[PDB]
Amino acid sequence: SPIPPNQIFILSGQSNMAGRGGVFKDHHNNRWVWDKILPPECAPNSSILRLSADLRWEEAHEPLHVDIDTGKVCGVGPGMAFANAVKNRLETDSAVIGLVPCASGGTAIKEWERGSHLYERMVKRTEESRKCGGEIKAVLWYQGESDVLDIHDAESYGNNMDRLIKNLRHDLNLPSLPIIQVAIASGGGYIDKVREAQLGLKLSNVVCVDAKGLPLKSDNLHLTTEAQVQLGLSLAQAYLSNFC
Repeated sequence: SPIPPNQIFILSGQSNMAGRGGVFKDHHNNRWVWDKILPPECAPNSSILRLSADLRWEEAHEPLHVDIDTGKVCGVGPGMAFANAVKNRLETDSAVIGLVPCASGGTAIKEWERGSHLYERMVKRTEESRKCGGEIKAVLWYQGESDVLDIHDAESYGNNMDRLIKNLRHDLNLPSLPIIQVAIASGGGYIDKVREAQLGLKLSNVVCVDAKGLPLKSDNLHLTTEAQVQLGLSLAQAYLSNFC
Protein backbone atom coordinates (compact mmCIF):
# COMPACT_ATOMS: atom_id res chain seq x y z
CA SER A 1 0.00 0.00 0.00
CA PRO A 2 1.97 2.99 -1.14
CA ILE A 3 1.65 6.31 0.58
CA PRO A 4 -0.17 8.42 -1.98
CA PRO A 5 1.63 11.00 -4.10
CA ASN A 6 1.60 14.74 -3.46
CA GLN A 7 3.34 15.84 -6.71
CA ILE A 8 1.70 14.45 -9.81
CA PHE A 9 2.99 14.50 -13.41
CA ILE A 10 0.95 13.55 -16.43
CA LEU A 11 2.94 11.72 -19.14
CA SER A 12 1.41 11.78 -22.59
CA GLY A 13 1.94 11.80 -26.34
CA GLN A 14 2.90 8.92 -28.65
CA SER A 15 5.38 6.04 -28.53
CA ASN A 16 8.52 7.97 -27.48
CA MET A 17 6.64 8.95 -24.33
CA ALA A 18 5.00 5.51 -23.97
CA GLY A 19 8.57 4.14 -24.20
CA ARG A 20 10.32 1.83 -26.66
CA GLY A 21 13.85 1.91 -25.16
CA GLY A 22 15.30 -1.63 -25.15
CA VAL A 23 12.52 -3.19 -27.21
CA PHE A 24 14.12 -5.59 -29.71
CA LYS A 25 12.76 -8.20 -32.15
CA ASP A 26 13.85 -11.64 -30.93
CA HIS A 27 15.85 -13.23 -33.75
CA HIS A 28 14.70 -16.79 -32.73
CA ASN A 29 11.00 -16.06 -33.03
CA ASN A 30 10.26 -12.56 -34.29
CA ARG A 31 8.54 -11.47 -31.07
CA TRP A 32 9.15 -7.91 -29.82
CA VAL A 33 10.48 -8.02 -26.24
CA TRP A 34 11.78 -5.42 -23.81
CA ASP A 35 15.40 -6.32 -22.93
CA LYS A 36 14.70 -5.33 -19.27
CA ILE A 37 17.93 -3.29 -19.10
CA LEU A 38 17.23 -0.65 -16.47
CA PRO A 39 19.69 2.25 -15.95
CA PRO A 40 20.15 3.23 -12.31
CA GLU A 41 18.59 6.61 -13.26
CA CYS A 42 15.36 4.67 -13.81
CA ALA A 43 15.48 2.66 -10.54
CA PRO A 44 12.23 2.29 -8.63
CA ASN A 45 11.62 4.00 -5.27
CA SER A 46 8.81 3.62 -2.72
CA SER A 47 8.28 7.41 -3.11
CA ILE A 48 7.72 7.19 -6.91
CA LEU A 49 4.32 5.85 -7.89
CA ARG A 50 2.33 5.11 -11.06
CA LEU A 51 -1.43 5.30 -11.58
CA SER A 52 -2.40 1.95 -13.08
CA ALA A 53 -5.04 1.48 -15.80
CA ASP A 54 -7.39 0.26 -13.01
CA LEU A 55 -6.76 3.62 -11.21
CA ARG A 56 -4.70 2.31 -8.27
CA TRP A 57 -1.46 3.90 -7.19
CA GLU A 58 1.40 1.44 -7.24
CA GLU A 59 5.17 1.66 -6.93
CA ALA A 60 6.34 2.79 -10.38
CA HIS A 61 8.47 0.50 -12.62
CA GLU A 62 9.38 0.70 -16.28
CA PRO A 63 7.78 0.08 -18.63
CA LEU A 64 5.31 2.65 -17.30
CA HIS A 65 2.79 2.31 -20.15
CA VAL A 66 2.29 -1.49 -20.29
CA ASP A 67 -1.41 -1.36 -19.28
CA ILE A 68 -1.99 2.02 -21.05
CA ASP A 69 -0.40 1.82 -24.52
CA THR A 70 -2.22 -1.47 -24.96
CA GLY A 71 -1.53 -3.77 -27.91
CA LYS A 72 2.05 -2.47 -28.24
CA VAL A 73 5.21 -3.85 -26.60
CA CYS A 74 6.52 -1.14 -24.29
CA GLY A 75 10.05 -0.40 -23.08
CA VAL A 76 11.76 2.46 -21.31
CA GLY A 77 10.45 6.00 -21.67
CA PRO A 78 11.60 9.21 -19.96
CA GLY A 79 9.35 8.97 -16.91
CA MET A 80 11.40 7.17 -14.31
CA ALA A 81 14.57 9.12 -15.11
CA PHE A 82 12.50 12.31 -14.81
CA ALA A 83 10.97 11.22 -11.52
CA ASN A 84 14.19 10.16 -9.86
CA ALA A 85 15.91 13.37 -10.90
CA VAL A 86 13.10 15.55 -9.50
CA LYS A 87 12.79 13.50 -6.28
CA ASN A 88 16.54 13.69 -5.70
CA ARG A 89 16.84 17.48 -6.40
CA LEU A 90 13.88 18.23 -4.11
CA GLU A 91 15.75 16.77 -1.08
CA THR A 92 12.52 16.54 0.84
CA ASP A 93 11.52 13.39 2.65
CA SER A 94 7.83 14.30 2.33
CA ALA A 95 7.77 14.59 -1.48
CA VAL A 96 6.04 11.60 -3.16
CA ILE A 97 5.97 11.63 -6.95
CA GLY A 98 2.98 10.23 -8.87
CA LEU A 99 3.21 9.49 -12.62
CA VAL A 100 0.04 9.24 -14.71
CA PRO A 101 0.91 7.49 -17.97
CA CYS A 102 -1.52 8.37 -20.79
CA ALA A 103 0.50 8.02 -24.03
CA SER A 104 -0.61 5.99 -27.04
CA GLY A 105 1.68 4.80 -29.81
CA GLY A 106 1.20 5.74 -33.45
CA THR A 107 -1.11 8.68 -32.78
CA ALA A 108 -1.22 11.94 -34.64
CA ILE A 109 -2.38 15.08 -32.79
CA LYS A 110 -5.83 14.98 -34.41
CA GLU A 111 -6.41 11.91 -32.19
CA TRP A 112 -5.99 14.19 -29.16
CA GLU A 113 -8.70 16.76 -29.89
CA ARG A 114 -10.96 17.63 -27.00
CA GLY A 115 -13.75 15.01 -26.92
CA SER A 116 -11.62 12.25 -28.50
CA HIS A 117 -11.06 8.92 -26.77
CA LEU A 118 -7.39 9.57 -26.00
CA TYR A 119 -7.91 13.14 -24.84
CA GLU A 120 -10.81 12.18 -22.59
CA ARG A 121 -8.76 9.25 -21.20
CA MET A 122 -5.94 11.68 -20.37
CA VAL A 123 -8.34 14.11 -18.63
CA LYS A 124 -10.20 11.34 -16.75
CA ARG A 125 -6.94 9.74 -15.51
CA THR A 126 -5.66 13.15 -14.45
CA GLU A 127 -8.85 13.85 -12.52
CA GLU A 128 -8.68 10.40 -10.88
CA SER A 129 -5.06 11.03 -9.88
CA ARG A 130 -6.13 14.14 -7.91
CA LYS A 131 -8.52 12.25 -5.60
CA CYS A 132 -5.65 11.34 -3.26
CA GLY A 133 -5.15 15.10 -2.64
CA GLY A 134 -1.96 15.39 -4.72
CA GLU A 135 -1.33 18.42 -6.92
CA ILE A 136 -0.83 18.28 -10.68
CA LYS A 137 2.60 19.82 -11.15
CA ALA A 138 3.11 19.49 -14.94
CA VAL A 139 2.19 17.70 -18.10
CA LEU A 140 5.14 16.13 -20.03
CA TRP A 141 4.23 15.73 -23.70
CA TYR A 142 6.27 14.06 -26.44
CA GLN A 143 4.40 13.61 -29.67
CA GLY A 144 4.49 14.58 -33.34
CA GLU A 145 6.26 11.83 -35.25
CA SER A 146 2.87 10.93 -36.74
CA ASP A 147 2.26 14.51 -37.91
CA VAL A 148 5.27 14.68 -40.26
CA LEU A 149 3.78 12.42 -42.91
CA ASP A 150 1.25 14.83 -44.40
CA ILE A 151 2.10 18.51 -45.06
CA HIS A 152 -1.40 19.56 -43.92
CA ASP A 153 -0.77 17.99 -40.54
CA ALA A 154 2.77 19.40 -40.21
CA GLU A 155 1.58 22.92 -41.18
CA SER A 156 -1.25 22.86 -38.63
CA TYR A 157 0.79 21.33 -35.79
CA GLY A 158 1.48 24.58 -33.90
CA ASN A 159 -2.20 25.62 -33.97
CA ASN A 160 -3.25 22.13 -32.84
CA MET A 161 -0.72 22.08 -29.99
CA ASP A 162 -1.86 25.58 -28.83
CA ARG A 163 -5.46 24.25 -28.76
CA LEU A 164 -4.50 21.07 -26.91
CA ILE A 165 -2.80 23.12 -24.15
CA LYS A 166 -5.73 25.56 -23.93
CA ASN A 167 -8.14 22.59 -23.71
CA LEU A 168 -6.24 20.77 -20.97
CA ARG A 169 -5.85 23.88 -18.84
CA HIS A 170 -9.52 24.59 -19.22
CA ASP A 171 -10.83 21.06 -18.53
CA LEU A 172 -8.62 20.63 -15.50
CA ASN A 173 -9.30 24.17 -14.29
CA LEU A 174 -5.57 24.83 -14.03
CA PRO A 175 -5.01 27.98 -16.10
CA SER A 176 -1.26 28.08 -15.40
CA LEU A 177 -0.60 24.27 -15.52
CA PRO A 178 3.02 23.88 -16.72
CA ILE A 179 3.42 21.98 -20.03
CA ILE A 180 6.82 20.68 -21.06
CA GLN A 181 6.82 19.41 -24.68
CA VAL A 182 9.58 17.75 -26.68
CA ALA A 183 10.76 18.83 -30.17
CA ILE A 184 10.80 15.55 -32.00
CA ALA A 185 14.09 13.73 -32.85
CA SER A 186 12.83 11.56 -35.64
CA GLY A 187 10.14 10.74 -38.16
CA GLY A 188 11.36 11.93 -41.53
CA GLY A 189 8.92 13.67 -43.79
CA TYR A 190 8.05 17.20 -42.63
CA ILE A 191 9.95 16.86 -39.38
CA ASP A 192 11.42 20.31 -39.68
CA LYS A 193 7.94 21.97 -39.87
CA VAL A 194 6.79 20.05 -36.78
CA ARG A 195 9.97 20.89 -34.85
CA GLU A 196 9.67 24.57 -35.87
CA ALA A 197 6.13 24.60 -34.46
CA GLN A 198 7.20 22.95 -31.21
CA LEU A 199 10.29 25.13 -30.67
CA GLY A 200 8.51 28.28 -31.83
CA LEU A 201 5.39 27.99 -29.60
CA LYS A 202 5.36 30.90 -27.15
CA LEU A 203 2.80 30.48 -24.35
CA SER A 204 2.91 31.21 -20.63
CA ASN A 205 4.24 28.27 -18.62
CA VAL A 206 4.99 26.17 -21.72
CA VAL A 207 8.57 25.07 -22.36
CA CYS A 208 10.04 22.89 -25.09
CA VAL A 209 13.03 20.61 -24.59
CA ASP A 210 14.76 19.41 -27.78
CA ALA A 211 15.30 15.66 -28.39
CA LYS A 212 17.30 16.26 -31.63
CA GLY A 213 20.54 14.31 -31.60
CA LEU A 214 19.54 11.79 -28.96
CA PRO A 215 20.43 8.21 -29.92
CA LEU A 216 17.89 6.35 -32.03
CA LYS A 217 17.16 2.65 -32.21
CA SER A 218 17.86 0.57 -35.35
CA ASP A 219 14.47 1.62 -36.75
CA ASN A 220 15.72 5.27 -36.89
CA LEU A 221 12.50 6.29 -35.20
CA HIS A 222 12.48 5.55 -31.47
CA LEU A 223 14.81 6.70 -28.71
CA THR A 224 17.08 4.12 -27.12
CA THR A 225 16.97 3.51 -23.38
CA GLU A 226 20.12 5.60 -22.88
CA ALA A 227 18.51 8.43 -24.93
CA GLN A 228 15.44 8.18 -22.70
CA VAL A 229 17.56 8.62 -19.59
CA GLN A 230 19.05 11.76 -21.20
CA LEU A 231 15.62 13.03 -22.17
CA GLY A 232 14.11 12.37 -18.71
CA LEU A 233 17.00 14.23 -17.11
CA SER A 234 16.45 17.14 -19.56
CA LEU A 235 12.72 17.20 -18.82
CA ALA A 236 13.53 17.25 -15.05
CA GLN A 237 16.03 20.07 -15.58
CA ALA A 238 13.38 22.10 -17.45
CA TYR A 239 10.73 21.41 -14.79
CA LEU A 240 13.05 22.26 -11.89
CA SER A 241 14.45 25.41 -13.48
CA ASN A 242 11.23 26.92 -14.77
CA PHE A 243 8.53 25.82 -12.35
CA CYS A 244 10.20 25.28 -8.95
